[PDB]
Amino acid sequence: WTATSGSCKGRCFELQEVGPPDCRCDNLCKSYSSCCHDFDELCLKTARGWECTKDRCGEVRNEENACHCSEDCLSRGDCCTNYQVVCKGESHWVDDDCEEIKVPECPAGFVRPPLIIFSVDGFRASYMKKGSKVMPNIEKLRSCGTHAPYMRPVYPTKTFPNLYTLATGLYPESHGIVGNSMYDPVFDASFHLRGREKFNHRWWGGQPLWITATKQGVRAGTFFWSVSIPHERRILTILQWLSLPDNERPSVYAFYSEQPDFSGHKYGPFGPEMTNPLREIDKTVGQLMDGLKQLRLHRCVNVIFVGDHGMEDVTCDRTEFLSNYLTNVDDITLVPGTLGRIRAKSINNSKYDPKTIIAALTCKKPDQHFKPYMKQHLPKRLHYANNRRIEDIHLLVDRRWHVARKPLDVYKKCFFQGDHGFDNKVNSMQTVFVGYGPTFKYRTKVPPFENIELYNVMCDLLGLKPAPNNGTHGSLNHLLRTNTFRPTMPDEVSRPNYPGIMYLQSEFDLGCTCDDKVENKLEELNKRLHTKGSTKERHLLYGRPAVLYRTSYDILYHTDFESGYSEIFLMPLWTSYTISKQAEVSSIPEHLTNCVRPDVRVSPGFSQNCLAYKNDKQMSYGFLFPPYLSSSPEAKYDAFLVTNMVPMYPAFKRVWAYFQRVLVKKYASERNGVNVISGPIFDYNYDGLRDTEDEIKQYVEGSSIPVPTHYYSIITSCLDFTQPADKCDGPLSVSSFILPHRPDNDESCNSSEDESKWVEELMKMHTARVRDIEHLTGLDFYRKTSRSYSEILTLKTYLHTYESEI
Ligand SMILES: *[C@@H]1O[C@H](CO)[C@@H](O[C@@H]2O[C@H](CO)[C@@H](O[C@@H]3O[C@H](CO[C@H]4O[C@H](CO)[C@@H](O)[C@H](O[C@H]5O[C@H](CO)[C@@H](O)[C@H](O)[C@@H]5O[C@H]5O[C@H](CO)[C@@H](O)[C@H](O)[C@@H]5O)[C@@H]4O)[C@@H](O)[C@H](O[C@H]4O[C@H](CO)[C@@H](O)[C@H](O)[C@@H]4O[C@H]4O[C@H](CO)[C@@H](O)[C@H](O)[C@@H]4O)[C@@H]3O)[C@H](O)[C@H]2NC(C)=O)[C@H](O)[C@H]1NC(C)=O
Ligand SMILES: [Ca+2]
Ligand SMILES: [Ca+2]
Ligand SMILES: [Cl-]
Ligand code: NA
Ligand code: NA
Repeated sequence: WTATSGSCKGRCFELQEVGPPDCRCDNLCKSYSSCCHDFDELCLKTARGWECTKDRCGEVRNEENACHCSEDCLSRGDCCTNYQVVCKGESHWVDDDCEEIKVPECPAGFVRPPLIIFSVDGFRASYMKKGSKVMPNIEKLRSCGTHAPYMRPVYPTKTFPNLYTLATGLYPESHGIVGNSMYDPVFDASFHLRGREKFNHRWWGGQPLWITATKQGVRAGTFFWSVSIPHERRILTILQWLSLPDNERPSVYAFYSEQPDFSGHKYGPFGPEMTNPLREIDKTVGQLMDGLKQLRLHRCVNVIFVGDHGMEDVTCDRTEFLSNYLTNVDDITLVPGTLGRIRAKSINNSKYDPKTIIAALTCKKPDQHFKPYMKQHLPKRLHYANNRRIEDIHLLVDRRWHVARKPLDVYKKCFFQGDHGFDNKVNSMQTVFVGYGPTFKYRTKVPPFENIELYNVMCDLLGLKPAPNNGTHGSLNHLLRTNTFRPTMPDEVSRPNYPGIMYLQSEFDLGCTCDDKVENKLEELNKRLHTKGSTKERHLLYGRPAVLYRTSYDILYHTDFESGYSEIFLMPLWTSYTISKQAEVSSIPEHLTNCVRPDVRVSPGFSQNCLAYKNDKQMSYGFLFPPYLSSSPEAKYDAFLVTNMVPMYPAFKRVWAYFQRVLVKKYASERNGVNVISGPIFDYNYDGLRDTEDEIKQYVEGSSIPVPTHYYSIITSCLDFTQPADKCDGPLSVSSFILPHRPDNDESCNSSEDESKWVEELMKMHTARVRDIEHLTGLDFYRKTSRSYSEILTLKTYLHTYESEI
């Protein structure tokens, strides 16, 4: 119930929202069907339209008009945005040369430069270039301020998950808005685009920017707008708020546009019908900038022009139907379209089995355009599993396709030509970022970055402390002229032991054997030097990783590699080695195929044993430093040390061996040397965070050897590839992956073929940021470089995506 008999007189677009049953006059009252009876009349005036004309100049004020052109409109803060151009001989902002904004030029009473977020739905990254001829205002923002060639959205590349991640710095799994449709089994409640459930606060987690600002005494405009409020009224409203007295005036504002998404769905990303929506959004930007220039704020305000996701060509005929795969299609509920989420139609059906559904959906047709996953097996870079609203069964749909449950769903619901929601590394899903104003850099291009990083920067722009979030604060320092955030490196929590030779061979009873008892003061001193770390500067290029949790671990040095060996997990946390461009690949010699050697620096009690692998019929083992890349035949024996061994399913060994034997050297050849850090990851609760010892769900049979859920590698070389990775003077270049450690290769439909036809494709899908590995391991990398710490933070957030040129 709302008492709509109240009035909006003097309350139009009020900032504090009133509780029911009192009628509302704020920018969302329409969405709640709760506006006061006179809101349209008072607050949504339209008379005479949105532009001054010569004949209106100096007119007598008529309070009926949408906007004003009377002499008093500047003091009232309500002129039409083109007032000074038409009536006072001024230029449009778009026609002025740009000139660096070295310092804020703000009117008195302004405590800080205000921040205006101008968000555009569906605005694909390539519009900035492809549409530049029809977007002169946006083009001037882009060319004069700071811009990225694209910004990566979060998965799924849907609107509410991405707008809310912009607002919170959080992954969807953490903020709770995990799709445009959701079921929460704890609430037993459904969230839909249409309807009222979606307004309930329990869906929306984290702390969005307007709340962060409000708690720290920074006033905020209200961010969201009911769809029926025309864009011109939204701009006029922001400009009017900016004319409030100092103690009443917000410092942060948001505009939202439903275009170009609305037309992009109808016409496809590049339909000829798309020129007009782009023109219209550019005109809206022009209104804002002209309005700011009228208020003398155009060199005071920081403007962010930002998109939530792009838009791909998708038509009804490219739909896969689950009815063509599943016998039991009526026992499932599917959330359909550009992603699939499956759960049981009824929780009372004890014949529902996720394994049989996954198997019926796995590589069943040659050109199959989706791939099923249990959510914990999705690429860790998607960060898309740790929420009860995300169904266990996920379908990753190929770009340009849809999945649906039955054909009748698609013609009894062709209409549309565009859609979005695909994997966030897909080039069509990329979106835009431009920052313009005194706090951003002038005429500066910055590399692509993820939208999770923006909340921290918006907080820096407003002098706010960000709530805990998934950005890496400081990684976007290079966008900013001032207000940078100068993080310190985290303190190491555990210091390593450096064991020397402490055990005799006969103390070990590991069931291992090795043909290594075939035997010199020239070489003996030298092998002792290697074990004390004489080659460590070649193999550990960026300092040792720091361990940011309490554990007991040993540093182990060798000729060709260094490792941090966990006495708790019985294996390295990390192994580091450098492979120069000139390195040679060798084989594992016949006499050494089954060799595993006790490590006389590490007690039998803190070692793996070979007998556990012999008896575990599903589990085999691999090596972190690859025997294939040993520097010499003698050095190769170190690679078969029990402290270099890790548990590996035979199917996974196919992947790993190919990586080690073929790909590492390929990357060293291409990149002029690589440094590799590799290791296990344990994330049995799929939260993105390192598991403690009591969270481990699987061990090598009969032992205390934990089985990793994933294996990572971080491959670093010199950005200037004329310099070898081990003698690099400037910026670094990185790529990394987090491979799932699975007992089959059902993910790779072509896995019966030679590894050269499928392994690298698998690795690219599982591409990762260093930061993802840090969260997953409790390690902190690149601790000793010659680079600024914010530059290293940027490097740690990098994702190598393998997509062609945008
Ligand atoms: C991305 O960044 C984010 C933000 O930093 C990271 O998320 C944080 O990670 C922490 C660890 O997972 C987590 O800390 C926990 O907080 C618990 C209290 O939580 C509430 O309070 C906070 C603060 O205001 C609030 O933000 C939370 O919001 C979550 O939950 C509500 C629903 O109530 C949602 O609306 C909201 O969207 C959000 O959901 C997300 O997180 C929760 C977990 O909190 C998930 O369940 C959801 O799936 C979703 O992803 C909460 O309202 C606190 O109680 C926890 O402490 C337990 O464990 C510690 C171990 O140290 C132990 O000392 C405690 O005793 C306690 O154990 C007891 O409870 C156990 C479980 O019931 C039980 O097993 C034990 O036996 C004990 O009884 C813990 O400290 C923090 O809350 C989230 N924050 C957010 C916003 O998500 C995220 O990790 C980053 N991601 C990556 C990849 O880096
Ligand atoms: Ca859309
Ligand atoms: Ca975990
Ligand atoms: Cl969805
Ligand atoms: Na075995
Ligand atoms: Na396969």
